[PDB]
Parts: sequence; structure tokens; C-alpha cells
Amino acid sequence: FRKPQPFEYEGTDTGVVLLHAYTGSPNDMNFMARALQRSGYGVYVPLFSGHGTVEPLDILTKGNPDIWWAESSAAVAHMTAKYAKVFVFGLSLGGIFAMKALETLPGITAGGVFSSPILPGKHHLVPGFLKYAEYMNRLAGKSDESTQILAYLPGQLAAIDQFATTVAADLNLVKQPTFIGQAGQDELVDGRLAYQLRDALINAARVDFHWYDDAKHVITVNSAHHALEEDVIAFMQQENE
Repeated sequence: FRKPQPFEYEGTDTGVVLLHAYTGSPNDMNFMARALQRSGYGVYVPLFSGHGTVEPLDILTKGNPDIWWAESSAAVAHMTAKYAKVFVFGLSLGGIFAMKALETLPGITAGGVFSSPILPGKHHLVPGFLKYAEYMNRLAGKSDESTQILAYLPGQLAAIDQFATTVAADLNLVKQPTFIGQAGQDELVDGRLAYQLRDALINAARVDFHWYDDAKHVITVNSAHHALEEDVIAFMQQENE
């Protein structure tokens, strides 16, 4: 099995932090990162604890929202040390931390999400996780882990939900321009949350909102990805003088 690695592309004036999906990895961001590189942006794609291993239970036993928040914060600092301007974006999980970064961390120009946050009652992540684990374990010749998954998964989703509700309660703190992208056929989260996120950002300088009509959840990888890349780049370019 090939472990995805965190990765970084050097730029000049502007750098971008890309925060991946739950059960995902830096691979979630390969296309986006490369599109940004072609337009001359620096890019940093960390790996969240517990992800990117041969053992799906590692997500549940070696990662948690507090660890992932520290990792996201460290990633932002890494980039704000180097670049005149830094943007931070993420998928559903990574996007919770992107928004908390805009709310609470210094030196960030703008940022946003490529899918709605993970909030209580508004996701279908359990079948996704079970199918992920089955695919991975099959490929690795490992035995089925559904029983242990059910023992830990509800508790971790609860932890994510909880962390996310606090981030949602602080959305009034966001002053930066915010980007919102959401798949229109999202099988993992209720895309209606994107509108609630938009509406809660009462103090944001602007909210740049994009709906990807026919696309499934992971719009950084599926047929929506060229459009998303163009939209994100346009969003960043609006910060030029």
C-alpha cells in the first residue's frame, strides 16, 4: 500500500493551505494543488493524524478534531511565515478548520470551503466510512473491521459535530473574504448547509458562493474540479491591486 505524504509546492508572493477530507488524504488535493501551481501559487497539503495508513481504525484511534485543529493551525503558520499572502481552504472536515482559522488565527487574507461542514444530523458519513474501510482492507488482504468501526465511529463523528458547532457559533468573527463551494449531488453532507454558512457570515468582507450542479461530494477530484479550480483562482485574484 502506498502511504500518501504531506506535500508542498514553492511559490513567490502567495501560498495556499489545502485541508483534506475525513477518511481522505493529501490525494484529495492533487488536482487543485497542481492547478494552483500552474498559476504560480505556493501550496501546502498536510496529512491529518490517523489518515493515510493501511489501517482504517487509525483514523478513529490516532486522530481527533483537537489534533487535526493543531495540525491545521501549524500548517497555516508554516505558510504565513513565508508568503506575503496566504489563503486556506478545505473539504468538509478540512473546511471546519479553514473556517476556524479565519475566525481565530492571524495573518490570513481569505479562505473557505469546498464542501459544507460536518454538523449534527446533516451527514451520511457512516456508510461512506464503512465502504472506505471495506475497499481499503480488501485491497490490503486485511480482515473486515465493521464491528470495531461501529464501536468507535459514532463517537468520533460526535466529536467532529461538537467541534464544528463551536466553529459555527463563531462565524460572526470572520472578517475575511470567504469562498463557499458545494456539490449539488452531495452524497455525504446536506448541501443546504452551504446556504446556512453563507448566511451566518454576517461580517465577512464578501462571500463568493458556488454550486456545482451535478457533482458528487469530492469536487476537487470529480468532473467539477476544473470549474472549482477556475472559481478558486478567480477568488484569489480578486485580492490583487
